[PDB]
Amino acid sequence: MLGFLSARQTGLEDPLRLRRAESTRRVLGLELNKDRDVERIHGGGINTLDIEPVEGRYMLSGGSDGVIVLYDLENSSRQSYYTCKAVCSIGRDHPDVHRYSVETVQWYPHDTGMFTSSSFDKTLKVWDTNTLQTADVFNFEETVYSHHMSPVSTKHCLVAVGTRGPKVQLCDLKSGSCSHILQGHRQEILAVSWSPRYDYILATASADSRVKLWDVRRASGCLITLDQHNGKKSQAVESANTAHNGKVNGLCFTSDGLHLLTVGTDNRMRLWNSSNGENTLVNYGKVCNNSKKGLKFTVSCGCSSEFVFVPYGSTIAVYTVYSGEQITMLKGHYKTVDCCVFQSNFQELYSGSRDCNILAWVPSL
Amino acid sequence: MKSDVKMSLSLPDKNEQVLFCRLTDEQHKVYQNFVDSKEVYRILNGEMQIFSGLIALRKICNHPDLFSGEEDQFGYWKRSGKMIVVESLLKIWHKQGQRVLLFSQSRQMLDILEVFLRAQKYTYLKMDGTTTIASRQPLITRYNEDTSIFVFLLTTRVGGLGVNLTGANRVVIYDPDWNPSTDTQARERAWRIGQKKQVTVYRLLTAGTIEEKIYHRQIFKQFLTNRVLKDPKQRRFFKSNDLYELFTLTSPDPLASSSLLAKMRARNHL
Repeated sequence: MLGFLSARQTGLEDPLRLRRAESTRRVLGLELNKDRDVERIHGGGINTLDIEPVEGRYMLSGGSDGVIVLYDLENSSRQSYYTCKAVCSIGRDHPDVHRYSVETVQWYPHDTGMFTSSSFDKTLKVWDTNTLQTADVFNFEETVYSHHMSPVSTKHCLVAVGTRGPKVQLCDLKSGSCSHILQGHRQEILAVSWSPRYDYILATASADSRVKLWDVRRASGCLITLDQHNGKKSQAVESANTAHNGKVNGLCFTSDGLHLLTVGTDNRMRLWNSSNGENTLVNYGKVCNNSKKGLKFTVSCGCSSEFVFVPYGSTIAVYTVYSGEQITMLKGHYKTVDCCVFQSNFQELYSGSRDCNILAWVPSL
Repeated sequence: MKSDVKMSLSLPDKNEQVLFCRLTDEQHKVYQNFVDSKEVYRILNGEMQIFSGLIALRKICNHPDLFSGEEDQFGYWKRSGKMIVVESLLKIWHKQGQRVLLFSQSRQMLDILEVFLRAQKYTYLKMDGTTTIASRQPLITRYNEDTSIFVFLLTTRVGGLGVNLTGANRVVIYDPDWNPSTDTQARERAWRIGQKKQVTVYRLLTAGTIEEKIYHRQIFKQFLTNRVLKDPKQRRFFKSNDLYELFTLTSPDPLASSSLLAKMRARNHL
């Protein structure tokens, strides 16, 4: 490394090199920090975590018990050891607490003043962070498996919601219009994700093994259906063009938004070109999931090489996105792992699990 | 709408007078009898379809064509009050050298109107679903091109719907409908671009009869359309409860998440 410092200092390399390379080096060194803890507040498993996109200071966390906890990730104490204390919490006594498991929780991109959370009580509630009161409640006729607000839309403020119904609901937070539906799936929608590149592209994955990308502006159905083989097994599309051979319970666009990673219960992950949904044939090997609900996984950002961190049973498996090489499997949870979220500032990973723990993985040295 | 463009388009004056016609003696008698008839009573009991009753009532209010009664042949003007009013209006307007546009929801009544206009010296041109389609646009063009043709009988279903009738000046809606849009487009045939002369709309209605209740229906509909097209602050239609008592005769005499949350709180405060 001192070579890296000397290269930065002399302008041999752009300073971008040392960031990105050092960021990567940090990611490869992720290790369970016992020099950092997250305060236990969930009585039930953590289904979801979300670090705020601006300033990355606060994390939301949704539990199987229905509570939403709001954690502060900055070490405000002077010690080197700290516990990420829980700022607020939608507890059992809140009048608005969810009744059943919170399945997704998301900071409003663009501003930390409002977050949204959806549950198995069939509601997507929008919250004022400051007063911690709901500002809006959308009711759905079927249990919500995931939602997602666009990380990029300065223009629209749609929330895509996937329920057990076969239809994707778009909920407009600007005047509250929960009527719009995308129709074309056939079984529950286990994962939705807006594109980080394009304002109005949404990808939705369903238990029917199909993943569709939609231009929600468009009035004409899906843009693309991802097909495992790219056409080697080609049929008039009524049942073919499955992304997976099981349920597809996870989606994640890569950072720059040029590829889509889907995980499904055939124990595979695939990487897809998000422009024409073609399959890049990245291998990745066998990725165990048997989650019956959405599997929340992330990608890294701002490294030399992009990584994807996928819950693999009771561990987080780290893979290199574009080559498939499994970097490592981070082993520190006790029960299955439900969600991992990446802190892009410091290359830290937080992962929740059914054992009611949120473990921080920070680079060593 | 034609209010955000009127100053930028310069249309002429428009009027929407309504005339509450009074049912004549024979007309009154037939109506009073049929409301008291066992058939209406059975319809009120729901034993058969209501539509039959509504047809009958509308016919009665429209002309006593339930029963026909020299110079008292079928379709006699003096037998029905609305026809008397039409006589007076067409008289004054023909004296005004003005082109009239008379609409009727019915087609056979358009025939009785036709024979009437024979009985008068009013030169008309009639246009309904039975008039050939190929003769349709040339008929419209003919009426619009010359002022010789005075009145223009029209069934509202083909008479509405995109035809341009700027030639006519005066419009009278002779017969109400359950659909406000029908009469609206009917009256709007004249007051279009190219109408270089003032136009007034007369809605002829029978006070206290079925037609007033149909009027109430189409008002309530119009308010419902207004509540969702022009502005949601519509005033509640307080005049009627709108029940099945319409069989009676009662003649006269990035957003920064605080703009969002503010908007949300506004909507959910209601």
